[PDB]
Amino acid sequence: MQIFVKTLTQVRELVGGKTITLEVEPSDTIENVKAKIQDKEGIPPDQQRLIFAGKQLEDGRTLSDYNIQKESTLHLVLRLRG
Repeated sequence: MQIFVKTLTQVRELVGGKTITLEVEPSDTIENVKAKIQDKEGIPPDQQRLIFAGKQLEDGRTLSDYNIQKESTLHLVLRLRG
């Protein structure tokens, strides 16, 4: 099962960038997914937030809990911890 991850349109419109493809499973947690993004892009999961269908995803839940299926697109955004 592959899913797509990209930044917001307005971010891409200004600075560009690519859509990342992740090899995932239905039972993968959101923290699993952020780690795969970390492995790919080096971005710390603590500063990552994922969005599907407008709503924020929480770490303990699985992809199947949010009905994220094959070829779904998630949006990735920054969250600074301070």
